[PDB]
Amino acid sequence: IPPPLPERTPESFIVVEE
Amino acid sequence: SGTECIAKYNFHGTAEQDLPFCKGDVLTIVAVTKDPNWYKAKNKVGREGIIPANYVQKRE
Repeated sequence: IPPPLPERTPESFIVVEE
Repeated sequence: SGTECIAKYNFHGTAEQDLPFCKGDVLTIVAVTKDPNWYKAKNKVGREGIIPANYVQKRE
């Protein structure tokens, strides 16, 4: 099996104010 | 409107927030997600969704 994408975190709903 | 990424593979949709692409498709980064590799970009159609960097390449 190939390398699966990165873990799908729900925190994505939030954008870091870099 | 800044960094452009290109999809290497044809990864379908995995999350309602995520957006599928077609190898050769270009996406513009709009914001970054809690995760790195995981980034939120928009399509040329004006669509907004997250895409796995491990499935695309960032020209920038």
